Amino acid sequence: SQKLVIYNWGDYIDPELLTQFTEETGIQVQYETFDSNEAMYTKIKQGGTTYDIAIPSEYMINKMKDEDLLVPLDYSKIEGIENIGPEFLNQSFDPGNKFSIPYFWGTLGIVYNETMVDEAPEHWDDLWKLEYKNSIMLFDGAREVLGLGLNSLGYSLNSKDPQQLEETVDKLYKLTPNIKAIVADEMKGYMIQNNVAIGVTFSGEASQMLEKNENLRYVVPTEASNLWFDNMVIPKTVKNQDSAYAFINFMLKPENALQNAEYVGYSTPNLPAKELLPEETKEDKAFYPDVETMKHLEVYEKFDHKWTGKYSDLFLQFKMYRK
Ligand SMILES: [Ca+2]
Ligand SMILES: [Ca+2]
Ligand SMILES: [Ca+2]
Ligand SMILES: [Ca+2]
Ligand SMILES: [Cl-]
Repeated sequence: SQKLVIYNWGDYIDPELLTQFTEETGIQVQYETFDSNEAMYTKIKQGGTTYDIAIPSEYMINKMKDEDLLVPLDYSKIEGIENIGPEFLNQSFDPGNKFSIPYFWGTLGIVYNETMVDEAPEHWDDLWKLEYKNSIMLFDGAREVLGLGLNSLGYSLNSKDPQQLEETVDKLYKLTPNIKAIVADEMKGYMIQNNVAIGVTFSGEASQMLEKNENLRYVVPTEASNLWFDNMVIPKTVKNQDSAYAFINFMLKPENALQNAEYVGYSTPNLPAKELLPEETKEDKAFYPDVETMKHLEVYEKFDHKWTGKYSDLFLQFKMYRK
């Protein structure tokens, strides 16, 4: 009775891959979904539910490894780690990939309606252009908004320099004539229905919007942006360790990573898989940006209570000025 309990985001695997996995290995899959970071964390932390594989965001890997909730991966049981691009490994949230392996990755950027703008935006500063009066929706998050302001000034999105942060808030005030609203998930409706020209959001969200409206495009500012990852981990409540490693190995096979990327539509970290994608997909710099753009990306740093609070307060200052 070999089995595997997987805990993943909803709509985040090609279901046919689960069927292939079971047929090929004999391992049955008990599939469980979550749809927010917080819901996942609560069920893992509670400790009473067995999960063998989970697919957390980089933010949650930072949080869970510090609470000793993840099993350090046994690389002697892992096959195909060489298939993951070096640019996706040894990141700040999991140095040495002690606990995790990339599943999908992406960026923060700009989704725009080609028919509603003249020249396409290309850099964070383009959002400040006079032509974009009441035309932009911003992702509702302090790190995202303060980060793009920082980047627009040539500063790191992880800055802990008070003067840099003061300059960033002053710069964001000048963007207010162009901001229609600050929203999170609901941004997609406004873009899909052609109700707003530009939105700042993440590449997975953008990918989903683009599927529903042929006039939308996505760009990652080449100068700097945010890098995100969803990753495979083995929670400490694991009961089927052999099965967990089998699944990791299955998902590292380029043909499986390829099929998954085609189904979900997000950027694969599997380099051999990328080479086998359709030309139009592989060559799209919206989702497979160039080497220099990659080099300029930064993962969000885990801030202590002080700096989390400082960024939160600064974003509230910005929201006050929008009133
Ligand atoms: Ca989903
Ligand atoms: Ca569920
Ligand atoms: Ca296959
Ligand atoms: Ca005002
Ligand atoms: Cl393969």
